[PDB]
Amino acid sequence: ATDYDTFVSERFGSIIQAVQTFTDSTKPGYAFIAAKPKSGLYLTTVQREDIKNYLKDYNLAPITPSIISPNYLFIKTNLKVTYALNKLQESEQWLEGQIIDKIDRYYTEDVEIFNSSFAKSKMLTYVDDADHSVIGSSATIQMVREVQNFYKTPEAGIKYNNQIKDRSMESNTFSFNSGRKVVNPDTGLEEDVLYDVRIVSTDRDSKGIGKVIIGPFASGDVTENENIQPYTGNDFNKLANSDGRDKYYVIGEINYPADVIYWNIAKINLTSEKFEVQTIELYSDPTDDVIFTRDGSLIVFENDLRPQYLTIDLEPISQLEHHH
Amino acid sequence: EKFEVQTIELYSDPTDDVIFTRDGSLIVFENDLRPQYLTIDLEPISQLEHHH
Amino acid sequence: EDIKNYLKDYNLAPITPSIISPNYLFIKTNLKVTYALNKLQESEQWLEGQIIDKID
Repeated sequence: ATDYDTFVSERFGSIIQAVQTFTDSTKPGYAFIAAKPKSGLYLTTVQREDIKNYLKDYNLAPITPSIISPNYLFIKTNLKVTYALNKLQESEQWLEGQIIDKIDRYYTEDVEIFNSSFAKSKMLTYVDDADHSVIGSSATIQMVREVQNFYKTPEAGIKYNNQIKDRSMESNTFSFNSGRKVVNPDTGLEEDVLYDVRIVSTDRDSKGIGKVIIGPFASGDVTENENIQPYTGNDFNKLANSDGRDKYYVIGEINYPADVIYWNIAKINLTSEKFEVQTIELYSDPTDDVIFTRDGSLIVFENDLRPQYLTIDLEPISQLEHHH
Repeated sequence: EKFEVQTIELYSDPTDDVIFTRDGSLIVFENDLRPQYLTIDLEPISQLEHHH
Repeated sequence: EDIKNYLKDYNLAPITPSIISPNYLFIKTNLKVTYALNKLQESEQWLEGQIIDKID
């Protein structure tokens, strides 16, 4: 870690706020250094080529350390703060600002650091701490791993470094392109029907394993031969429809206890071409309210840039027959 | 007569992230004399990096 | 288990080195020492001790 990270952390301390090295058991030979810009999220490919070009500075001929951006774990927070009407001078809009700062001040200080961790109980005491009028808060978290490629998990897998619950793992939705014509003079003569779809996990087996299955289809546009046939279990979360779509299929699988997640859309004869996205986001409920980082993973609150991962509900109180 | 007891306990869980006491009501914590109203389950954690 | 638990101390997540006891090769020795009566003060039992130390 610090053996080489620190140096770098000297010649570049004006940008990078977090640097640590690690190996991949598997990508033998390769040493990577994750670095987080103090100034946001991803170092720029120019900022990255400069930093790599101090590798020559310190003479090493062997292929030498790949710099790269950190594997972020995000907390989708659903915050609720109840406050006293009397004791609150400015706008609700102000108050939010006042606390959404506190959250960040906790993250920067105690969390946004390698192998340091997020404790929901701590940041809530930060929230409480934001005004002299913030009587008490509560909070509900999710974990977000932002997936680089939707089509197949890495060679190795995707892991949260944390225990999730059953059926918990679920990506967002991405358009699948069937291939049929719609024949609609509204928009010409042909739209190419494309219905949303997601990738969810099902319940632990006898032995700790689930199945990573992929959202609703219309019989025809997925070819089934004995082997590859519709999944049947109802041990997962189906999604809102308006269409006659209820045929989910099975790729990869979740090892709940070892938290590893592998899937590969290929397991059903569907080329990347068929989906109009390239990136997705995987969510899942933690088991605990204390969540952890490990090799090159970093937990981070970047809220003016990932605002989708915080929501604040306030509850103004006076006196009082009622706060819900 | 058909009931062994005299006193019982009435549990509800609030919608309140804040519980209000009020008239003659009083929120108290007497663990010694009311230990039943507190269970602590600890959990120990492995150390992280010790190496540098 | 103590010694293995410095493996965490120095951070490595991969399954990391198994400590274990050495594969011993032993020499069954059948020793014979001939000594001079005159020049030996203490017991034979002593002498043995004296040499069984030297071996070690």
